[PDB]
Amino acid sequence: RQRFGRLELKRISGRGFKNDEEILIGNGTIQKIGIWDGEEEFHVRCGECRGILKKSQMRMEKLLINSAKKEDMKDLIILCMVFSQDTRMFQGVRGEINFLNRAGQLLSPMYQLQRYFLNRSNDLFDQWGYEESPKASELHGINELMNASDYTLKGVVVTKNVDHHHHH
Repeated sequence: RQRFGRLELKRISGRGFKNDEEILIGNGTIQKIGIWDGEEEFHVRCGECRGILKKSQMRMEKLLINSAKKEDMKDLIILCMVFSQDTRMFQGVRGEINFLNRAGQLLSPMYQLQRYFLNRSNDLFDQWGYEESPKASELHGINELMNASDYTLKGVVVTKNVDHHHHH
């Protein structure tokens, strides 16, 4: 298990291997970041929102989450985008990411990005792209407002809250 801010992750599959890399991000600066390599899958959680994340090097491939309070859905999605180190996420930054922690030090790059995008999600979602929603019965698409929609944030899908076995 591990934590990335409010995000909690449990490995489902794959191996965790990290290499330091220099990354030119969207504001024209170079950041030194431990980049994860390899296909990995995780159980993910933020508040009451849970999901499954599938990713590879600097690429969020698929994110399946459940319906929950909208603030927890949105934070889960953003944190997963940042945690996945997706290239679209790096390209979304504008101006300086020079936030200080409570000790007067600069946050490290991954935490700069977490802080930047949690509070400026439209910069992320605009670079992320939208695709047609899935039309597999159990899944629906989700838009920037965390509403069910005919289009969806690319690679993101949501399960419906259904009483499958008629428990009531």
